[PDB]
Amino acid sequence: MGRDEAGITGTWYNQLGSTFIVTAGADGALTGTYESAVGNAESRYVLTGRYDSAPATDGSGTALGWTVAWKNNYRNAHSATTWSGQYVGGAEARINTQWLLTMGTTEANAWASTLVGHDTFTKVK
Amino acid sequence: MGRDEAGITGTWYNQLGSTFIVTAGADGALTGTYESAVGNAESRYVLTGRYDSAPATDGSGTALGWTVAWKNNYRNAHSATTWSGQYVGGAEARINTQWLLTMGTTEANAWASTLVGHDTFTKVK
Amino acid sequence: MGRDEAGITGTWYNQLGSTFIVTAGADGALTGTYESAVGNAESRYVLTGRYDSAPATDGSGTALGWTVAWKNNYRNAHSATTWSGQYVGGAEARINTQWLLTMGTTEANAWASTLVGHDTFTKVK
Amino acid sequence: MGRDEAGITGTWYNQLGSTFIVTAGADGALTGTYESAVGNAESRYVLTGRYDSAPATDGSGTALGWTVAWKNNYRNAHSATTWSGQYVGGAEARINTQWLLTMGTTEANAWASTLVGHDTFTKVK
Repeated sequence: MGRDEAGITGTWYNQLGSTFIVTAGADGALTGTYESAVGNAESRYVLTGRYDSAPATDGSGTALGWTVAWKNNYRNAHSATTWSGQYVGGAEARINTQWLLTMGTTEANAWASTLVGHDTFTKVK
Repeated sequence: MGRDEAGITGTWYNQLGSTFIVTAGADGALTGTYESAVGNAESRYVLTGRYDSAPATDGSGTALGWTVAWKNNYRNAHSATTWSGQYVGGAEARINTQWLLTMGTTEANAWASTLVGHDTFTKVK
Repeated sequence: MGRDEAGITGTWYNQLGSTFIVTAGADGALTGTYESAVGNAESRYVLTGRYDSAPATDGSGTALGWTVAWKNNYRNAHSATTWSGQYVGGAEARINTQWLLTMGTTEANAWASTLVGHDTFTKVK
Repeated sequence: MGRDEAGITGTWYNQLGSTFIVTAGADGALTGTYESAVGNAESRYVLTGRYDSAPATDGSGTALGWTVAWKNNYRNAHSATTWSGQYVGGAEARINTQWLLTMGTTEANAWASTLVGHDTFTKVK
């Protein structure tokens, strides 16, 4: 019932080898789990987000985003990442994203609190 | 039961005059609504996110993030913003954030798909 | 001879207490020195950049940017920051910027190579 | 005389088909020209920047950055982009960057003034 509800739901892999498992709801919800292949992270972490459930019909991608806070039963990196991007459907479907990773810091170090990057997710590898 | 569950839950206002109403769950969940004072937006939009429910005890802020997809019953801007930041408690409590706003685009225009900025939220104004 | 050649040339201070001394050329050049109040930095570092020497006449700001590589005779942080922003003239003139700070890394750590932030520069403090 | 003075000097091409011609100075200077394959741009634009002329010797990349203001004799987009990244040498040498593109805006629209992205440059294509 979302246009890309079906295209988005499932398992995605990025260039780092991380795994994003997501379910897209009819209404715009994203829920799932994230496992990072890098960094101070082990096992799965909860994720939540949103997507545009009625995208433009002119060949544009589907805007979406989601957040992981890097606390689970195993580790707590006192950090959260948000990914902002778009889903592009078709035989080589992709989710192209940029992300912001904020670490909790003291006020003195807050200038250095946020990393930025980019991840591309595919349905294989 | 989250350390800052109580400090985060409520109504926050940014420098633009936008309003963020959020509830923080014991486990790390953020749910609420967002109303932008600017842009191609009207009324409230759903938001979801995550926060670190066991932050460092050394005066560091609390990492968190959340997403709004800019579709509601009134408008659809075919866009999503994610905010990444930290909550800082005390008499002048703040949520200091950076954000990424992705518009759905064609592949040809994808280079120009993402705006970046920064918002600071307070409990007054 | 640049519209804001005169408004930009001089000494500017950001929210951190850093000092940016710049000369703007008629043709679009920015040259000067930068002294960071924070981080792995001591004394002055060379900076170079560019500005729009014929901005729009409708009350818009003046786009500009510049780079510092964090090597001088005292220290080498194996890093470079670029600021992208706009100059806004008038009784409270400002340069509002966002910045990207890249550290040289191994390929394995390149995902974590770039910090992002924002600085606002004024003619006082 | 810079460690990567020779590796950086020359002609580079990004994923968009843009062309970056640069000379690296012994002391850390970058000078050259940029031609964008996309956007409101025609022909070459001046660029200036900086690089770390004494990078770490442990296989880390070489931090660098540069700026283009999008005014030349043909067009003026009232914008500037800064790229922040690192040079990685070897048989497949690359410059991996993130960038910030600021448009001059009114104060009311300044929230929407800055695009963010990422470009990867190679010596072929």
